[PDB]
Amino acid sequence: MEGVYFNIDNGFIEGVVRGYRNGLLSNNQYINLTQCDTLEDLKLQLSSTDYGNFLSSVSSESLTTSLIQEYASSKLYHEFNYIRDQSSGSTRKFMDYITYGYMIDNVALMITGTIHDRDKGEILQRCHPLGWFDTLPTLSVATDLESLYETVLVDTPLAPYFKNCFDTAEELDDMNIEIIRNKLYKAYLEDFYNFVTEEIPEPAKECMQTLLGFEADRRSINIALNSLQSSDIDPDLKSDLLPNIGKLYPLATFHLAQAQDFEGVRAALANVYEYRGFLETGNLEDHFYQLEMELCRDAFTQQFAISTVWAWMKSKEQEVRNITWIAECIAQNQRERINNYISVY
Amino acid sequence: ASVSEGVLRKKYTKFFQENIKTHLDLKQALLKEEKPETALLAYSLVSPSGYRGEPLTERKILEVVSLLDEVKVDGDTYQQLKNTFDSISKDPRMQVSLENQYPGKGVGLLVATGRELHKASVNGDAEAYHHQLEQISQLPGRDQRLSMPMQQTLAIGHAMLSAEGAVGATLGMATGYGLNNEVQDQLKQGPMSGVLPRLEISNVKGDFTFSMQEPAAVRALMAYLGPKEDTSMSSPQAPKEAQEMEAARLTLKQMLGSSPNEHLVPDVDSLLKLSDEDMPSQTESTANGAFKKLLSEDWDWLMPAVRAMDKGEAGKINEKLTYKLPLDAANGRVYLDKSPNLSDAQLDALDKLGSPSQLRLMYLAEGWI
Amino acid sequence: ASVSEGVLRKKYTKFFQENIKTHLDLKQALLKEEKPETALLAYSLVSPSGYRGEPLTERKILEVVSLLDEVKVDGDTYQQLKNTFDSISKDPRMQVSLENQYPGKGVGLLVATGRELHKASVNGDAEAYHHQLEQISQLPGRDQRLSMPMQQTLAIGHAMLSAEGAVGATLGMATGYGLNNEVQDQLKQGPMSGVLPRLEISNVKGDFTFSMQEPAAVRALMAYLGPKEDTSMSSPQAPKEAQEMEAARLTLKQMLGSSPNEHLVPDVDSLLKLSDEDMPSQTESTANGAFKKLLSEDWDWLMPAVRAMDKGEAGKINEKLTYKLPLDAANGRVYLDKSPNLSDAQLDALDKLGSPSQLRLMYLAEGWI
Repeated sequence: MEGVYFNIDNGFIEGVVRGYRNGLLSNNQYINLTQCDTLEDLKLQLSSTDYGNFLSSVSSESLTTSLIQEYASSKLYHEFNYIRDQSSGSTRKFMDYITYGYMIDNVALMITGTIHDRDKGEILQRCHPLGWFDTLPTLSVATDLESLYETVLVDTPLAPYFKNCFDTAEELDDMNIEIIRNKLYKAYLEDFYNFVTEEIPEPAKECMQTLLGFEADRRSINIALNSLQSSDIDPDLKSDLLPNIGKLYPLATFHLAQAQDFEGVRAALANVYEYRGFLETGNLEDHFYQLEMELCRDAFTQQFAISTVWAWMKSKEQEVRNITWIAECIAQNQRERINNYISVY
Repeated sequence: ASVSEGVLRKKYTKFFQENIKTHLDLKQALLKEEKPETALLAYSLVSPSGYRGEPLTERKILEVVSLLDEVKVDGDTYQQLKNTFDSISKDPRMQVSLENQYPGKGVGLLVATGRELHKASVNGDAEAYHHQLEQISQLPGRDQRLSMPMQQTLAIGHAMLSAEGAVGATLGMATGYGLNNEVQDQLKQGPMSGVLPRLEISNVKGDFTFSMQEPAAVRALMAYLGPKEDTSMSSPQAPKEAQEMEAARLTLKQMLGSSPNEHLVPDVDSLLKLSDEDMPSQTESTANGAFKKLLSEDWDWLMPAVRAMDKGEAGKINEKLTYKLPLDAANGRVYLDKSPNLSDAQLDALDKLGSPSQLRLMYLAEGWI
Repeated sequence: ASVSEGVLRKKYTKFFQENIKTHLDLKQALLKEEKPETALLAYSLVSPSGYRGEPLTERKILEVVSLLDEVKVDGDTYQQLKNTFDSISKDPRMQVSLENQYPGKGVGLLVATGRELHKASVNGDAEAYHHQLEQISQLPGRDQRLSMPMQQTLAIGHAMLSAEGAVGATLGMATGYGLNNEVQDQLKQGPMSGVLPRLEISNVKGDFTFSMQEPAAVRALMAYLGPKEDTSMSSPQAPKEAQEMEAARLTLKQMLGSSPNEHLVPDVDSLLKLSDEDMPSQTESTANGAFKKLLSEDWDWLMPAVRAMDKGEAGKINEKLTYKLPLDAANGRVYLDKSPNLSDAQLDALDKLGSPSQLRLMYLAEGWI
């Protein structure tokens, strides 16, 4: 069974990630964060959690929402780098595959900032330090997508993902880069799905398959809801952006590819059972965040599985997003919508 | 724009709470308000058959067809249907249509299995032909009061005959019931057909009463609405009995969408040919082969082709129906397309029909064209 | 800019609806309008051969070459071709060209298979040499009325000889038909050649008529347009019969693009050498080796090199044709480039030819240079 040969390499990693998991904030702790008046009260209230002595040795007057999200993200990133250093074999590969999806976002961000003639150092910060890949600041030269690819991208692990991206052969603007990036992330999700299907053991295999299914479905609905802006897009030129994985591909990405208005997307999602609860109500992004957190919560019930790393990563990112939203509502005196955090624990 | 049903059995649950088991002494319980003349109209569905020849006189579905006979808001469209039925029930021509659909009112295992796999596949196609036909009468220009429940009745009737085909093919293959009542209880879930009047028949052979939510009385009503009017029976030369049963006949034939020029004689028989003088006139014969092409190339092409034809745009059918599907080849995804290859000869014949009548499309879904 | 064909058999379908099987009594049916003198011109394609020596006189492709003889808009370019043909059909020099392409009008299994795999590969190359040659006459400065259907005929003729090579190699290897008619029916799909006049021949040996959509009559027409004019036959010293058949000869040789200085004698024989005085003069001999390099170094280099030479830019050929392809090496993708390594000696010889004549490129595609 699954508990037999797992611990030999991954028992220490699994125990440490469960110990990280036990420090996730519950509902009462978020309510205590909501009841803070100033920002120093928020610092003192966060000090009595797993975070504590993280804003020690900063200041009492240089405390800012941006500084709090920087340090709360850096703690996450150092913990992930520790767990990635303590692994080998298939787990090391799996965590590198977690890193590549942020590498794609850094590629798109650096190219987009290079188009608008911004500084190298401005784009080098706010550029998500986990997806680094050493030859990243060299993407600020030589605007043409080929003269990026034949020079620096072939030696990166993102090299097998540009097999579709060489159709247009001109200088780039803001819509071409997004078409490129969507093709990247499509090929990426299908590479990582076929990785999980063949090497990861079974109770982690099914959990990672359903989590990747939700990632593909969320990005399919986002591309279908963003592609009906002011352009003309062939359904043949749009169905190369929706991934061939998920519970809405065998036939429901077809009606997303052939859709003109918002009602076409509503009628496309009307037959998939988990969906069509989303478009007839308010903030459409919070439904994806809530369903992702419920799936990640369901991933913590399997014990001998390395789906725990992915589930804890996404849960801790949602936790940082919640603390940033609460800190914004405290610092700007906008307490009307402070209870819109997403807490499942 | 013409029909809106419901399934709320808790809004008017006082009519179904107590154990009302008598057709008599129910009109006082059906009043329930300060309205009297319009509460009798909803009672008129079961009242001529409320005493003569029935078992137990209140079956549990005979109240929901009488409770949801919603005449509370509108009392005009159902009254027009009630002025037309029982005015249609006077000629023998309706009665001889209600006697053709009725009686008087080893290697042998491979053969008997194939006779019932043919039964499960013909009725599985013809059920699907009414599902894409209840969204043609959803288009603007049609109507839904007579068109919807007439063909919702038939799609339930083909779902039961298709179920009896492969339940019988299973119990013959595994040998050489309770499954037919499990599927009969299943097809009564969800929606339910709109209420049409009762169509009572009184003649010298007795006093009969049919139901119009039976698939065999629907199938004989549309055979009556088929043929065109003649030189007699509508002229003022014969004021005898004709103009109240002929103008009632034409006001239903127009209510489907069929003009009185349209003939539409059925086809099914045990003979070789039909006749000589009632043949289709080669403009609709070329057009009926175009509709049969649209039924049997795709499951979704009949509705956007009728929608393209009501706008007078029936020459752009080859381009408004083309879409592309992927194909794994030896060189990758290729994204080829599927188009209805209507020839120019039968693309012209769809123009001379201005709009397909709903009666023509329902003979097509039954295999009568 | 010079040719635009179609395939609409439904626009003028009245000429092909009835079973018209007579060449006589067809000119009255071909009128069909208030135009008489221009409807006889489209009938002139089949009229001198409409009675003498033919089977059944109306084959099903002989009407579509006469229906789509579109003289309705323009009546000048086809008339100029009709004034030139049958004026070219007077000298024996055209007739002796139409007799060279015609007759009178174990280990032995490895050898016979290799004789027919050679046949399938020579005709598969030469068919590709006319596909990139019907997009050279698409460039500005050329013409398409005489150039396109002359070499669309040859590319169909090489596709059938290439099919007979490996169908015969299959049936000899699997032994030691209906497949040749399946590929003959397949190559008549899609587009079709433009209409050229009929080229009737009348002499003492009889009255013959060829077709010009046959690959053997095309192959003898370009052998006639090859050699230059002489001191005789165009001077006013000989007004006998020459100036109507020599100026008709030069107006087709110019219509390909060949100036009357250009000689272009063919090569194919059973001998060692050709002659002494008609040899190419070492400026085009160096240039013909450069074109053969462009045919056999890539499938796409002959068209952008002629396009670069009409602009007078035939020294930048080494740089305007270079492109890069990837290569999996032991160090990764490397993206090396492929360039036509034209030497400076044969890059100069492409300058002294101002523009390649279309007649020169069609001898090259047949292996006659």
